[PDB]
Amino acid sequence: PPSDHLEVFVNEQPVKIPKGSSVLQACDAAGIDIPRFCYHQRLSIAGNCRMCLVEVEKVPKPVASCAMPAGPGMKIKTETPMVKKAREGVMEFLLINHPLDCPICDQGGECDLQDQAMIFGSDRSRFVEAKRAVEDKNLGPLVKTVMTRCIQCTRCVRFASEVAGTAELGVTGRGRDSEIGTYVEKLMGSELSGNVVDLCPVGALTSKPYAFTARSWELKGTESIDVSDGLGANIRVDARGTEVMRILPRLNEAVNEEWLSDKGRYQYDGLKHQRLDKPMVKGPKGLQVATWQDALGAAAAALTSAAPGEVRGIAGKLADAESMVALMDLLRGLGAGDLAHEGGFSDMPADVRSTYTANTTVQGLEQSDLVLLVGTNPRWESPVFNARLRKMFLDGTQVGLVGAPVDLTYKYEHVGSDPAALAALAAGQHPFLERLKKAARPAVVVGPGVLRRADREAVMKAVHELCGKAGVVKEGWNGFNVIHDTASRVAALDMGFGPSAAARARRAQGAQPKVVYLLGSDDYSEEDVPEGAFVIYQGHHGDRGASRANVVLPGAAYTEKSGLYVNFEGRVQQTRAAVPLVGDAREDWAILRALSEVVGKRLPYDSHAAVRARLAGIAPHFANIDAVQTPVWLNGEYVKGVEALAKAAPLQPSAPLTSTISNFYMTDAISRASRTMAKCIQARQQTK
Amino acid sequence: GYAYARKTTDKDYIASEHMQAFGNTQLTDYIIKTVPKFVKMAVTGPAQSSVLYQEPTIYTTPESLVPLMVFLRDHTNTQFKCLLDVTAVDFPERAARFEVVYHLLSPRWNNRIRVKVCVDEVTAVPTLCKVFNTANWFERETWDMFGVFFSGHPDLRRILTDYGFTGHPLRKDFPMTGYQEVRYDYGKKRVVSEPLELTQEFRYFDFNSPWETLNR
Amino acid sequence: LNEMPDGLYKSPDGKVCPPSRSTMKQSMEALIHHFKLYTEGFHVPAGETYRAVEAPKGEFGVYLVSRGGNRPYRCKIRSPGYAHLQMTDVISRGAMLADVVTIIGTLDVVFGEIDR
Amino acid sequence: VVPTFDWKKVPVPSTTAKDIPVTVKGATPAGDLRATSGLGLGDGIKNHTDKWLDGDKKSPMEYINEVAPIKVKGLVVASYGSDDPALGCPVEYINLKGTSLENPAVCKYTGNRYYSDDWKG
Amino acid sequence: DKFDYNPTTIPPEWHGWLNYINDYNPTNTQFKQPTYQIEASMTKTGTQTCYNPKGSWFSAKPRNWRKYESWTP
Amino acid sequence: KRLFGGAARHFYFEICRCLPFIQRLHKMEEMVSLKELRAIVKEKFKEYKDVKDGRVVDLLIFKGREEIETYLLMHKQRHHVVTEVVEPYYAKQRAVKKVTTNSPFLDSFLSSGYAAIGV
Ligand code: SF4
Ligand code: SF4
Ligand code: FES
Repeated sequence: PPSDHLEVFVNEQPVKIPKGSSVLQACDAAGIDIPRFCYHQRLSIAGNCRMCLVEVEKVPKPVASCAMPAGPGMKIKTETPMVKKAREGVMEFLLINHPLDCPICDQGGECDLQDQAMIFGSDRSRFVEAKRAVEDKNLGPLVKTVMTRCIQCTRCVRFASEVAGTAELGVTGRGRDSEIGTYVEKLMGSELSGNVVDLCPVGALTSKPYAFTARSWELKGTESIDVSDGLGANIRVDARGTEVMRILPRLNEAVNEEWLSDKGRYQYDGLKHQRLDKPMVKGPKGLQVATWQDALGAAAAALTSAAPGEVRGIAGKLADAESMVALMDLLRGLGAGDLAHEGGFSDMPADVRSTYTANTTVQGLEQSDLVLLVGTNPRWESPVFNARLRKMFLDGTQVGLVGAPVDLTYKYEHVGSDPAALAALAAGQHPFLERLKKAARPAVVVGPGVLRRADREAVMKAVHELCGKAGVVKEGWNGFNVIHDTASRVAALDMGFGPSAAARARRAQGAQPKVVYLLGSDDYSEEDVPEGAFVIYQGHHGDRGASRANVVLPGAAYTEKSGLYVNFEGRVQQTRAAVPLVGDAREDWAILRALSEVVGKRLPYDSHAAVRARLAGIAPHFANIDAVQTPVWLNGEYVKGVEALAKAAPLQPSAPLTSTISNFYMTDAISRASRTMAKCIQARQQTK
Repeated sequence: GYAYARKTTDKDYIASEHMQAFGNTQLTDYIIKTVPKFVKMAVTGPAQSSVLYQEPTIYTTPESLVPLMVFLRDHTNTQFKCLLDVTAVDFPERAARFEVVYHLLSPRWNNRIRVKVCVDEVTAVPTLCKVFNTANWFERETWDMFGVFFSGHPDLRRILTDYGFTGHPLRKDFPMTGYQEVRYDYGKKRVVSEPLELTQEFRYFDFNSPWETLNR
Repeated sequence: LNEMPDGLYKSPDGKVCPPSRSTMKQSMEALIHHFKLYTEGFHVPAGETYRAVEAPKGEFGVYLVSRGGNRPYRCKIRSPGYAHLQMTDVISRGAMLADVVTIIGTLDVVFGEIDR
Repeated sequence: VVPTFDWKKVPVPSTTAKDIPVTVKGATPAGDLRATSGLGLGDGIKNHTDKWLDGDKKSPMEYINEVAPIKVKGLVVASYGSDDPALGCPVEYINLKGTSLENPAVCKYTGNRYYSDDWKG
Repeated sequence: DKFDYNPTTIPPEWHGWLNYINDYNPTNTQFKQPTYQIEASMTKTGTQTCYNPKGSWFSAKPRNWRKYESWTP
Repeated sequence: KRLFGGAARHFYFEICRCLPFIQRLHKMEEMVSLKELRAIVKEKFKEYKDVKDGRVVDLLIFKGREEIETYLLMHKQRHHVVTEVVEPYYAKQRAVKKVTTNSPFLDSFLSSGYAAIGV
């Protein structure tokens, strides 16, 4: 390369930077953190706040370091008298029209304007004129505006145009009367609309559900993971004692960059309603509060009095791996085999991890120049993943879709809508195959709605044939990806949480269980929980599954426990407890260990480390937290192995490949109890 | 025993020019050149005696603390007769986490100096009871608060904390409210120590700015 | 009482000293400095010092150790009565029981500064 | 192609939907989301004033609702909350264009209400 | 009150005069009277009509200060 | 022959010499005997039997000394001995092979959601 790293001088120190880097990036590589208001790493460069002004030799004016490219042998000075005078003057211009609002503003304590004024500004003002006053704007139930505090950095406009894709904000007026918003009364309709509150450096845009409730210095922050979908976005939970006050994203470039959907950000208020805090046993009066010994004894009596073939265990969408392996080992120790998952396709073969995970990974998908989506709506399954797909679209990656046509906030080519179109694509009838055959690194993304189908094996065989013909998987590149929408599904597939052959046969001839264990399940089908059965519900919210149960055992939510979750790319991540257990609830694996002791066959582990070691004994990649293995690819041997499942239950070429998520804002028991999600739905209903 | 009342008139001066110049400028180099094996590091900083000057800080090993202090007490140019205090500072990031600090005052020439020794939790520091008589209670307090053992002390016992108190409260890993609390029991008819429970737990406010430059 | 001058009674560095209450209610920089000085406080630069005052019982001194934060890293308090009470073993030798209270009274001791 | 989504056919649980905290007119549109914390939930208190006031005592919100909006000439008004600026709040500059007696503008510090007949209306 | 005299029955417009805080009383100064002003009366400490917090046994309805709602079937 | 100068057994001998005066002064004649007290103090010593550093041994002996003079000078009374020395030993040797078949895990489960802190 022709010296792809160039050398600059920052305060007489030599710094090597990549080519095309700005002056601000050279200052950052020298260990200097230049003040800024309009620059962002994820947005396009604007250059309008004038706070990043530094001095370059042989230039008589201050340059804007965010926008100015760095040339070879450049000499940058960041601490001369003109730089300090520039910083103080620009701060003084920023503060003359700002309202004296720090007591009533929610950014007070974590404000860029306050801290930068304290450090790089003066201590006085000389301004005694009247200020500019601006009326506030309505942008929906999630974003609160006090527009007198706007400093015209246009981060919101650039975000709405570039990442969210909706492009609904603009600057109206001219000069001092420039004004941010929508000209007409509109609602911010993006699923990623809470991120702009983080992007605003001031209290012009604040979070409406959070408003006036806390200051940032009072909050104990815990780094956890998000379980509202299958991506597992990295988050920080802020709590005051026993109460969670807000949820924010945190940086992870391999998973979520810096974003978080509105469901994962705003569903925390469902943790304050309908909570199970006591064990209950159903008596002649109904469910009534009982001791833990009594509730464990009743559950053990019902689990032991029934035959082993009349017991079924259903895992919920939010069950961690430790509780799932505990329930699996407890039910298998009694001679049962009927295991089911609330997220569907419980009879799916889980032999090779590459067949139900994203082999390209999330960050490795950016090296693809052509993407074919099969039967998925990524905007409602994972809006952060869809934002990364839009980022790929903006720098040249072409997108095609086989499925039901949906709004994706980027242009795509609709190849078809049914498996007949998939077969026509594999044969060669559609010209998109020649586009895939000439692509350097093609990618195929299969959504969870395909795997929920009754004919999923034939569709997966067609997808495998298409990948074989189009060079999707070859030497040096694996472009085959299967994504999920539930937090607990991949861990259950990893550990082997699946029904036995005898249990599948008994379901085929129509045997009905008498005892059902509901491990956090509230979206079960009626075929799996018969009426008149004995129901043991273990969970944290009182919902459909708890209103029907005979024994209720209160567990922990994901803000109260440290459980393992695996996302759809195969990465093992963990929650952390941000608040203690509520009431008389317990840890979720501990309930099953105590219940195995009361039944009469103890589980061989007595600690959290020991049940994690049992998980690592089943599949060794469980021990490597915050990392992803490279899964083995067995070419067409796996598809040859399951041809009996392709011959039975044949293909349905007329049923469209759709997405199963029909309610984005309410997908589980926590989001169904959230009043903010209900207001979000009501806002979209009252606009018609 | 110095600074006897000698002038019967009002004095409008502090020190002499030559000795004040020597103390405020040359004392660090003088101590380093005369006794080099005693000194391992020196800092000349913002002057314990006054806001207008500079004064030295001497770092030494525990093996030579007593000869250095005897030299600083008895040498004709450094007559540091008064030991004001002995204390410690905890630095949990270091291999030797404690810095034992000695402040001295010279009534002869209106000077002050600071002497430091770095040790960990299990290295004894020689006592200065024979050199300075106040070193007794200060070393007892330093042992009480930090757990620094002073070898050769006549009676090293705790002086400040409770009678059965194990634990050294001024360490960074010791909790502010501790582990035990105290109440009267009507059944046992005695004042009894119990594990800690708080009606309102302490609220920790994390105020620190992510733009602040001074944090070290 | 005779040489009391007219002028400022507080240092005009607004990044250390809080502003006046009329100034805080009328200028943006004063309100920002009022907000920050009453929550985070000023940051003291990293360093150390020992400073002493001729207190009415003797030399009262503070050894302040700064790492750079808005909180003291270590604050040792030197009290004169602590050193004066250490002398009671050598001062009361050869005296009688009715002179112990005279010795304690003439050392001028207060146990708040002795027992920190 | 790209069929419209019917939001009106989306189910919402009736326990959740009837418990949304909303606002009266005041400083917002009437009926938008009202921020709440967990205090008072164990005692079944959904109201702001009832969380700290007990009885039929006159609330502060009922005190400020009895003071009529004030007619101000101009386009911007400065609110101190007192005749003496030292004794009130930090000065608040409130926009007055688009305001009338029926839809006045409210100070975020004091709750006083202002309007102007000067914006060509 | 000759039998139970108490300084808590002094109104605040006489309190600063009698405590030598200012030289103002109603006989020479017209105080501004707020519409919410509660008149001064004798203290109620030692009796059962004293002030008590809202979680107290002597309240009309004691509070459980839980910050969440429990599920009732 | 005996590791680190045999200082553990010398200190144990010193405490055992000091013990009957403790029993008389604290009036523990009808509560515990000298044999069980010697066994208890011996059990305090075995907890640090795997210390590999002589300076830690010297510090532990110095701290144990200061504990024994704060017991000698009546700065901790008989109820302190009860609540800190002999009942923890009797609790560690009384709960062994209990009359119930519950594991320690299940007792902890039925007690509270979290482990106990302190004694
Ligand atoms: S944005 Fe809010 S907190 Fe920040 S300076 Fe302005 S009023 Fe104060
Ligand atoms: S609302 Fe916030 S992000 Fe948008 S222009 Fe104003 S200050 Fe910038
Ligand atoms: S950060 Fe460069 S001008 Fe704003």
